[PDB]
Amino acid sequence: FEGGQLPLFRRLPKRGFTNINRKEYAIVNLDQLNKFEDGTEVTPALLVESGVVKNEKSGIKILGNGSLDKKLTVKAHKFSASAAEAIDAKGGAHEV
Amino acid sequence: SSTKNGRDSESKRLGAKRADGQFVTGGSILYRQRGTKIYPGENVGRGGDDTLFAKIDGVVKFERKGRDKKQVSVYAVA
Amino acid sequence: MRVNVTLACTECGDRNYITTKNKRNNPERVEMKKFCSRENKQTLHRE
RNA sequence: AAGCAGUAAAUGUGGAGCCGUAGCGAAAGCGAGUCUGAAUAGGGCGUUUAGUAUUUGGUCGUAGACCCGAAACCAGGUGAU
RNA sequence: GAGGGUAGCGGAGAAAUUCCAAUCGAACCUGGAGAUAGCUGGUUCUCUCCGAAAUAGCUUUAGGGCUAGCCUCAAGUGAUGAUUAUUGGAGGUAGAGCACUGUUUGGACGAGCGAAUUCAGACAAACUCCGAAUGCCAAUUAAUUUAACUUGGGAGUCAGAACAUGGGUGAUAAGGUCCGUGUUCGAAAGGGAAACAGCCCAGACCACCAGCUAAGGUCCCAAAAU
RNA sequence: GCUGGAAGGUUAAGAGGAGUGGUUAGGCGAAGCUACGAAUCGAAGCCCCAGUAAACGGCGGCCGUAACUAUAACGG
RNA sequence: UGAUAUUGAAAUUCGGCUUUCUAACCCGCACCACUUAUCGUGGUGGGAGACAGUGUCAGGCGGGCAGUUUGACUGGGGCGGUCGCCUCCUAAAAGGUAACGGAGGCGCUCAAAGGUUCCCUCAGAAUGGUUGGAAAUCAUUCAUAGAGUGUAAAGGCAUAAGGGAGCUUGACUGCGAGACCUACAAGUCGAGCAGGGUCGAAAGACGGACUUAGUGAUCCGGUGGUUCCGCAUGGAAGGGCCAUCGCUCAACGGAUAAAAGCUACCCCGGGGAUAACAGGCUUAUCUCCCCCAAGAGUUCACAUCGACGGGGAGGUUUGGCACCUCGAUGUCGGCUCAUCGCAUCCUGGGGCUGUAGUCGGUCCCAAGGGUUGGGCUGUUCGCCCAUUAAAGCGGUA
RNA sequence: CUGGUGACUAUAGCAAGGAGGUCACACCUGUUCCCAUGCCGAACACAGAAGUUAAGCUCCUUAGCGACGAUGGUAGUCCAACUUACGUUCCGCUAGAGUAGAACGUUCCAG
Ligand SMILES: O=C1C=CN(c2c(F)cc(N3C[C@H](CNc4ccon4)OC3=O)c(F)c2F)CC1
Repeated sequence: FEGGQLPLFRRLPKRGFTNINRKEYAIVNLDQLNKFEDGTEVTPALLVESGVVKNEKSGIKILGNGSLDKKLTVKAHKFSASAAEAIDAKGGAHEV
Repeated sequence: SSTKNGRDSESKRLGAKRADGQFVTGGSILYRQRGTKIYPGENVGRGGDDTLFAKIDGVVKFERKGRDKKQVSVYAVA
Repeated sequence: MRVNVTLACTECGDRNYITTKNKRNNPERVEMKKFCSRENKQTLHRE
């Protein structure tokens, strides 16, 4: 209440809408993959029980905010344009 | 038994905004006025509504320009 | 006596404008050469 | 957390769930970058990025909400000694 | 006189807002119910440190509320605060003046001759050829000083008063009223002005049967020079 | 305001189903199913036409002028 | 008041208002039985009849009844006036700053009155003229801008911002370092960069108009365009985004899509924050005294009277202010009992006279004591009748 | 003691009278040639034997009107004491007056 003057929210207009088919992903940067053995196979079923991903909302997406430091084979739903650039540069190969 | 007066408009804050010998930036307002009571000098521009602003960084200088006329200029600091 | 007028392109992409108009002084639609953002070139308008 | 076993003990089990580790956009989406834009040309918000659980104190919100006090309104009943 | 009838979103009225169990412009009892009250009143032990406001903007607003401005407590960033000397600038008030716009006294010269010619003398918040004293903005210039700023937690305040001074208003009336500037009261005891919140001097941590001063004073009440 | 009247104007549900869309068996697109529609037919009432004041209500102003010489019986 | 259900026949008729018939339905109509009661049921006659009555839907009338609204500022409140924006003065040479203080304007306009390039320069014109109540037009010199600048005013402009002549649409798209203003929301200026262009030989100028008023959140609805979403899937229906529109919402930061009066029949909560009576400050007005002396008075300003103008006292009149009292300070005129001031009505003592006497005029000193009874109006006042040595004027809530 | 082009508050102006040239500025006699007038080859630009210092233009003289003006007083005024209008201490007008003043002058072309 502003004592009679129009409130700020009444003065401002509404914006946007919501999507019913909103899909979200659990991001995992290239920094959280420095604990597994060299050449190991990383799968969402493992990341959810190893301690990296607490809740897989609608899939695991791998980003590239950092260096891998190991040669692994990763299995995920989506890969960043820079996540695969550095995963295939340290050896191994990714897959969807 | 009534008054015919009682109207007035909001006051505009005219006059100088920076002092002589002071350092300013490239887009600092220096003088707000109606018309041209002070003319621009070196590295100074006159706005649409007769506002005087600088164009470079330097010291401000209020000097005289002819008999009964004033200007403002800006010189780079060395 | 003045009115609001909107200028559309001539048989191309429509990038409109808004100006004023006097009915008596100009009793017919006017034409001008303005910028067409979509076409990226000068083009004649009307209305 | 509920539940289960326990002295109405407050322990042991229970990992659905919640917050954090990554933002940006109305959205599709992209991602240490993203939005706007013909154009990383410029600008906006981020890359500053430690958190989380319990609890003492201060203040706010929903409940009468620091205490006492109206002129009235509505509902169902009692009255022509 | 006795026995009966009409009941409150209703009855009765030879009509007065008249009566319905000693207050009827709408009876009484219980419940919703701790109705609502931007309005009054009240609100319980002790010390220590700091310490306001009575203003602006908006308001179905004017004795209410909200943000800003002044207070306090923490965590931070570092001369970025204040006064003075000096060198610079912006800005037309006091005074003055008649060169512009007006108003206006006394003469002289024939274009119809006291104000769009000339010689003298005056006037102005909305006249200015001129123009201070102060105040204001600056210079990581100099000396003396102690602040200032940012983030977060909690507030109160929106009824002000007199005196001096620059003005409007009124009548160059008011302990009148509305603005600029400083002080005091408000929230400040002590001494002086006989008594006397606002005037003059001066800011109470506590105790003493010590000394020097301020305003104002020294014949008696009554401390100090008949 | 009340009473009577009808020439026409205007006006609801309802009836009426032109015509325009979304779907697809085979830029078009027949059917079926669907979301909406127009011409026209629909009464009182109100605008209109009369009557009623012991119905509600209302019943003028400025000049000049004698056989009534101040006045104004009369006229504008 | 219409449509439709209850609700069926026959004929007239330029998917039908109307004469027409019994069978539904209706009858506080008659005679019978239950039953020596006519409330009710049933049966037989008569009347009426697909109307009426009843249900749903629709239109109109409807203070008979009900729920509510009816602004604020304000030298108390009403009535009058005012409410947003622009310019000037008050405003005390930075900026800012009040009053129901002193003056005006705005709710537009222009397709050239915009941009650009080149040129130009105004009022008034001591005189000459086809001589028309000196000023239309033309001619030559004085000409410090006294002219103009769409529209109020104030700052600016003859290096033009004023006038004319040529081509033009920059009155462009995507933005934008840094500043002014500022509680918020808003408002104002802006170099520079990329994409298009216009004018100019070229530098270069151009993101409307010499500058400052010509305007209004959001929510909801309409019209275009489009990257986007669209409930199981493919479409669609509906949403989002960009451009744009519709408000004297003028009480102009806009309560709701939709709103006026009376109370002497009145009620509650508050205020001396705010009126009516008395107190207080003030003295415009009021009452009573003075200064100047032009003139009235035969001559003679001053016996006495005193134009024009000027200076004071008093706190009894009508007001100004709003400082004490609204959990309460009772009015006007009397009656009864008084007190006190002196600006003296009577009585006492004195000047001067325009003082013969008897009677007066005016002024000074004097407050001891006195200072009537009735008629008319609620009164104060005021008039009247008859008297008196005299029938004084003021204060005390 | 020249022309061109800039810097500076008319102390640089306005007047009044005087002197000077055919090397330079001007005046000057022409409209076929590019271009130009809302009468005027008037201006603008042009095609260019002569004709002349009468004016434009200059260096020289004169303080008449304008312009620049200290010293000393006066008004006003910050601060502080009295008290309301008077003292004291800093600043310091306007007007008027003695007066300056008939320009100073960089680069530059050729003399
Ligand atoms: O025509 C008149 C109008 C009003 N008048 C008046 C009055 F006569 C007495 C008082 N007051 C108020 C105070 C409280 N008195 C009462 C009495 C009943 O309620 N309260 O005591 C007084 O003296 C007042 F203010 C007045 F305006 C005068 C007579």
